[PDB]
Amino acid sequence: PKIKTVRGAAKRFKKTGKGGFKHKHANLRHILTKKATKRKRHLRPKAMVSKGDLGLVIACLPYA
Amino acid sequence: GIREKIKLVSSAGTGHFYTTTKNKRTKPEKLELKKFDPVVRQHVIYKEAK
Amino acid sequence: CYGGDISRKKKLLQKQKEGKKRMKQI
Amino acid sequence: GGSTRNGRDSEAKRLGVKRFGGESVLAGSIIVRQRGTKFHAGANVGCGRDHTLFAKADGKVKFEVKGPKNRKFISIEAE
Amino acid sequence: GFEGGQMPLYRRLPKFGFTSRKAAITAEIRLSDLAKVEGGVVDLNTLKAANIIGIQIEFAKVILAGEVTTPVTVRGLRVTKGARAAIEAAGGKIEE
RNA sequence: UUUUGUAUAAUGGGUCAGCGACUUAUAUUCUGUAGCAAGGUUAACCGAAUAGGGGAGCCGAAGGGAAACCGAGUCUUAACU
RNA sequence: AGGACCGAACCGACUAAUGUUGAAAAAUUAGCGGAUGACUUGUGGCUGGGGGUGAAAGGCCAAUCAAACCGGGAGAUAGCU
RNA sequence: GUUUAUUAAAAACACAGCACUGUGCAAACACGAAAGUGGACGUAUACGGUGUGACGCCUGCCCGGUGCCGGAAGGUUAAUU
RNA sequence: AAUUCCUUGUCGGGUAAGUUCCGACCUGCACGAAUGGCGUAAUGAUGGCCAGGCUGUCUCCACCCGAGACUCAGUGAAAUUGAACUCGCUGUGAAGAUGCAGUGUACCCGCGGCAAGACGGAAAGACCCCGUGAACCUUUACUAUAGCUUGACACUGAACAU
RNA sequence: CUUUAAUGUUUGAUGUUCUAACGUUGACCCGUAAUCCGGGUUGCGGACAGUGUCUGGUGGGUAGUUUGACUGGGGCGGUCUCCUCCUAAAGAGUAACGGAGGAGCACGAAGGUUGGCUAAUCCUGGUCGGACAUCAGGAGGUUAGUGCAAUGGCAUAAGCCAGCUUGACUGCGAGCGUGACGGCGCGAGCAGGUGCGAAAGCAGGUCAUAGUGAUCCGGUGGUUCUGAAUGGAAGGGCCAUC
Repeated sequence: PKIKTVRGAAKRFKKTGKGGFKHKHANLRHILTKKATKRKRHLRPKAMVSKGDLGLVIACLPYA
Repeated sequence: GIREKIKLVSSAGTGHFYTTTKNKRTKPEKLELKKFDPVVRQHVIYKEAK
Repeated sequence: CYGGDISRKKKLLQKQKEGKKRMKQI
Repeated sequence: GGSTRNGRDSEAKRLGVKRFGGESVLAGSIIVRQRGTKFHAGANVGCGRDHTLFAKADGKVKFEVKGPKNRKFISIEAE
Repeated sequence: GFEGGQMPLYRRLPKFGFTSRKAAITAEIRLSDLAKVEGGVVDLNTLKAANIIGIQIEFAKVILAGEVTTPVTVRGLRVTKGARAAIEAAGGKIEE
């Protein structure tokens, strides 16, 4: 029967206007004080998933 | 190791705070220094531990 | 037996010498 | 024994070089612990905090030689 | 999603979710429609009887998808400025 | 057959005759093909029954944003050059 | 008198020879041990598989026991051949 | 005397004897959801468990560690309130 | 020494000659007092060592009597087997040749024999590592748990007392 | 408040006795030509004991599992991330149980800036005072110094001293560099507002490279974003953070 979405994936990706997926950056959850301010300021904006890893997200979310 | 972590509360009524580190073994004196406050868009004094 | 291991043999030679240190001076 | 262990890359080497396009602000010569193996000279100031160099304007990379006691001084032909 | 014992790509990356619930009941129309609404008066329903929206929906918006020619009375819909001028181009009534 | 490598003294078969190993279902993607084309499509079911009825629905036509919201833009920001 | 004594039937199993696709899936031939007893045996009876029973070797329970046999979960799974 | 039937018969097991320890009887304990039954139609000169293993001469020193046993103060403590 | 690794410990007995044996010393690598110590007449299909007797165990085999083996008649199997027109030496080669190269010898085929080979046949190991394989077993491995106890309330009451 | 006695009272502990719950594998009667069981008479015991729910302790008596890799066969030893030099063959990169050594931080100043400064070591004079304290003089030119291991650095000093200081800022960032990725690294410039200087200009942490932790889970502080009939709340989002 129907393919099931890997629900962990559903909560960590979201398709855009041209079949990308974007994902929130790592290193933005704790131990922040020892990190440089600049780094954190460059981690907030969303970023599109890598070319080499895209096929996995493609294969995990049929109903994306 | 030994060196402690500390809040930096604004004197301004806004809840903004920086974060910092200093020893208890070395200098007892509590910190005083002004820094920019984005919610106020103005430099304001900062202090306090905890 | 011989086996070819190094520490498995020097123990034996150590016993063989350790007895001779007594038996000589006696 | 126990004399193993090792560091990794820390890539430190010239990259933008010679007739490099010198576009905008490329890191021509990225050597770590530098500011000695090469130097500022041309329209670029370079001098990253870790002595990384970079162009400040479009132009050719140069590699010169200047003041007393020789030295290197990377610069940029303007254009 | 497996890839050796290495921690998987849909696990290294932190969650940012939050379903809106409300979003489920806000369909949007396009100008190419409501020439087919028939009867000359658009509503949160009517189109719902024209099956160009769906049944559950409450809120709806017009949006300039382009091309409207015959006059039409927009009514009870929120609408984008471009769509507003667009309906004005039809001479369309725009009441709240 | 498995290996870097086998006449190998590496595994397997005494021989002949039969049987004997990439399927089935539901989904999803791409390619090929045919139908209609800014629209395409019916499912259960009624039925003189491979007809015809049935558009509930699905998919495409606008996206951005966590979200309200906004919308040929939008989010980010006190603000975008 | 006796878990006395030498020794047949009776029970047992120490040595050696054979036998090793045997006559025999444990036996034969020549010796050996117990032989009034913690014996030997016929006939029925009961204890049941993570339990029996055990003068304790992890032995024995239908020629199989560090967990019986038959059926069901059952096309267990098999990064291996 | 008994044991690994089907490679091991012993310097293994058992034993009378000794000791510790449990139990006053609706015993301790064991088989059982429980009923009941064995213990036993017995009662501390009795019955279970453990160690040792005729007889003779003997059975040293240590209670910190571990368990058991005996302790009416105190510290710490769950359910309930 | 059923304990002693070094060990064929040192001394004495026994033998022509004694790594075992019997006796004693203590330097007890690492015996010791109920997971008993030291003695012990009797008892052992028990462990080791000695001696008389006796013998083919032996120097050294020899001859004979029976059943097989052998020839004849009748029945008549088995493990195995890729295919063979199936030689020796020297060398190379997946590295220990009937098969390749070079060389030598060699008419065709049985029967009785002997076992050096065909990495001969029989057990897809009894050994080792591996496998995020199973099994059982142990304990202060982790989490549970039968049972044994702890206290609250319930079945569960009345007077009286400090 | 206070040390607290007392009669009002509240509920609690143990202690004694009482019997009608409850037990009786004490005795007799009957059911009944019966040691089971039940009723009856009666003895003892007694609100104790026992059974239920909840609860602490104990528990290899029983059950389900775990018990790392590299490895010059395995075991034992030994290492497992992070930085520097060699091996590494003049781009980058490049292995071994190959050769040497370090880190799991330190600091609100050792940060910012303005102005100023020049080392070691050696020689001779010189009070206690010498081989080596402080002074002068001369050579000498970085053979010194850097919060720390090792290379590259450093006189415009990044080396040392002082004045004023918080840019160790907030919002973005053309470009690149480096990785399979998760990421990591550089950076002009722009906007806000801040410090030094007269002014140019400098400062988005330490001379540079080590000084570290993904996701989940939660705890705190801000946030009209969401708030299952409406209004709030509960959580959840979001930014900051442990």
